[PDB]
Amino acid sequence: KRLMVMAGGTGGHVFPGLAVAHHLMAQGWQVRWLGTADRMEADLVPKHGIEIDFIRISGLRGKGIKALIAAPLRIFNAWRQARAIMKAYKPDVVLGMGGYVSGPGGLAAWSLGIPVVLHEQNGIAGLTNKWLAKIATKVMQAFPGAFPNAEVVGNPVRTDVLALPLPQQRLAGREGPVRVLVVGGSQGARILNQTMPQVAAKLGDSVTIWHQSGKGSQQSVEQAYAEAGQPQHKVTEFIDDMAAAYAWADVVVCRSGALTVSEIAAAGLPALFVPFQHKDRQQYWNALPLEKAGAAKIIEQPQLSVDAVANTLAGWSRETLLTMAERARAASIPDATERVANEVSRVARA
Amino acid sequence: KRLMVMAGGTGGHVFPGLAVAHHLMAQGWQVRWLGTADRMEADLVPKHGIEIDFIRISGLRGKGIKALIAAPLRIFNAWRQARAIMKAYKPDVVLGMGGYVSGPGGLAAWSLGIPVVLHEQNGIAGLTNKWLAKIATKVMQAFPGAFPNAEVVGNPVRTDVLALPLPQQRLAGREGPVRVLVVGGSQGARILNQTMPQVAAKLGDSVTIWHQSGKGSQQSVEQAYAEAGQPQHKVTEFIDDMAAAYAWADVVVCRSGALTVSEIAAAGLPALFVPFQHKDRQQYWNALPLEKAGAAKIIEQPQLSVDAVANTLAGWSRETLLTMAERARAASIPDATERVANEVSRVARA
Ligand SMILES: CC(=O)N[C@H]1[C@@H](OP(=O)(O)OP(=O)(O)OC[C@H]2O[C@@H](n3ccc(=O)[nH]c3=O)[C@H](O)[C@@H]2O)O[C@H](CO)[C@@H](O)[C@@H]1O
Ligand SMILES: CC(=O)N[C@H]1[C@@H](OP(=O)(O)OP(=O)(O)OC[C@H]2O[C@@H](n3ccc(=O)[nH]c3=O)[C@H](O)[C@@H]2O)O[C@H](CO)[C@@H](O)[C@@H]1O
Repeated sequence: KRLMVMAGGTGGHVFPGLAVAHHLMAQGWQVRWLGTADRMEADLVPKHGIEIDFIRISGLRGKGIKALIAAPLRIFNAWRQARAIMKAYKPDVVLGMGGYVSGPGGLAAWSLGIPVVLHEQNGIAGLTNKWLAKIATKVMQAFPGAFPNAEVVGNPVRTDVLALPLPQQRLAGREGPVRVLVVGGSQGARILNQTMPQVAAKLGDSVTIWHQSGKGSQQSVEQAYAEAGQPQHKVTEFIDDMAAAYAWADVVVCRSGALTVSEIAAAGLPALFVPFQHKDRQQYWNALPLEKAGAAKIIEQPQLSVDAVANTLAGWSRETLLTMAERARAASIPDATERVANEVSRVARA
Repeated sequence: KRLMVMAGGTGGHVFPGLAVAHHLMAQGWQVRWLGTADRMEADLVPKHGIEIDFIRISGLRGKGIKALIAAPLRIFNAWRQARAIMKAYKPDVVLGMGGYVSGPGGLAAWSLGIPVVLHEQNGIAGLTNKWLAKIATKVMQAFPGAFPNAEVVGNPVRTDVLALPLPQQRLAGREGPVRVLVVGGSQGARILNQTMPQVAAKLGDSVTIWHQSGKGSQQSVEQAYAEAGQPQHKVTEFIDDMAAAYAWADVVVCRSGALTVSEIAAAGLPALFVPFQHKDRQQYWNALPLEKAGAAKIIEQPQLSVDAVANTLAGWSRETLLTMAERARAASIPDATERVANEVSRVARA
């Protein structure tokens, strides 16, 4: 049994993919990757012991479907190239995780009669996934609403976060300033870098903060905190030991990218989500479940202010937090990785 | 508003299409037809006062499923024209009846985001419809079992048959010899042309027969009736007024072609179905619904014998016959043309 994972461009699509792959390789599967050379998967996949065939999707990047409907020809090359790869690798099934490289590969798998399985990581169906679903054999999504009748299996979660102790054990008799973790996605978010320091001035000693500013802002965010009179807080450009940071925290203030959301849930951590501002409210839809489950609270730009932030924090006792942490863990889907690996296997057995 | 109807070259595909097209044109809709120039529709549709655009689908007819998986480019030009024409006409929705053309035009309408509506005439789907049914917005079938669970709508039935009185009105009160109508599709069936004469020799004066022999076999069958010593029976090559014959019959012995079945059901007639012997067993499936309701009885060629027919006929009393007629009608879908037309309209509005 052979499999070809189709994902690239961002870690949002690549990491959940590598996770499902390694999982099936341990089951004896032969996995091969379909990506693009000028992008992230080019260097990452190899370091995972998975071969990767490349194709070029030049004038295919940033296409709004009306551009594809308007001009099909553009996808014809990649389609051709993909059919070639699968002509040679004879995959039993293909797994699309989203991203531009997923369009050609999906169409190709489908034209050859090879079953195509799809995983959507966000609350709002992305680029190719929206139109690629049409020719899919099975669709799965992380949270509800991306697609009408699609199974909710959640996002595969990084191992180090899955090994975190449950809330109870973690918050067992904790005392002192609420440990506040601030995270702005892998890049960092200006909004948090400029808001949290002022929130520190208002809460003062009621909290101890660990602030992740993103590359090139550590010095900036640090100085802001000092000028607010709270020099003791810790600022980091990028936290490598994300899991330990999660385990240390009482609560988290952060953007709501899909994986971060899933991780917080699996980690059982109270959250105050500050969704990225966009007409699609993707980030907003990624956090809804944890909120609707009563484990967090969302604040879009409309209601985002220094006070609303400090206000929301001052009201969560360690009692509430402990309650929110369990609601988060209960609302999580830790075994997402196998849930997808199994559906793929399931379709494999025609 | 504007609709593109796609029907191959064959009565089963065009007549149902024509019916629906006429129904919509009477409701304002503008209709365009897509077919071939070397097939039946390249003469009939124009006569029904409808515009028809042709497309070369030569290197497409004959080749099967795996034949297309191997040579995807074969349907390229067809798609070229199919799509091209739909840009110059701009359909709001397309209806595929089943013919070859059905494919190219469907792929085109699909690649243009134009909704696709499909209708299957037989209990078992043809080539094009089988696959074309994956990129369809709505799927309909005359009989159950041609597709997973498409909405059963039946087949459009010729007006002159619909205009018939109900079974009760014309069957109760009849006395004397049972009227047997022997029909063998629009071409006549050799097997019935040989069996019936013997059946008559065995049934004698208990029945009066009207036998439709198909073109070029009138004298042959007549002579055969002469042998049995039953010269009185009527033998016709092709009954022009099928309605009068149906209304006359007390029972029918015939083939199970899709349209003929819908006619028998709407007319409310008891039947002895002798499916066209074939590997796909298409005609067998077309007849099953009537048997399941006990409105008819089936006998495939393999089990077909002079005596099975005679005994079967001998066992049907004048009273039970009127019950079968009642359930035949009760199991018919008189308003197919309207259901399909409505679905087409329903979809179009979006
Ligand atoms: C452009 C934008 O608005 N953001 C998008 C971006 O989020 P973004 O990529 O910025 O955040 P994601 O959820 O994607 O990824 C975060 C990942 O980085 C890790 N991490 C983060 C910070 C840190 O200091 N250390 C660390 O290890 C987290 O554990 C997690 O694994 O991609 C997501 C899809 O995946 C989308 O849902 C977001 O909408
Ligand atoms: C050419 C050929 O070999 N088969 C054709 C034949 O199959 P076939 O004969 O099997 O078609 P069907 O049984 O589905 O339809 C029969 C139709 O012919 C009418 N009828 C039949 C006998 C008669 O004497 N008078 C009469 O008017 C019936 O009322 C009915 O409307 O018709 C189909 C529908 O047109 C075509 O798709 C097929 O290509």
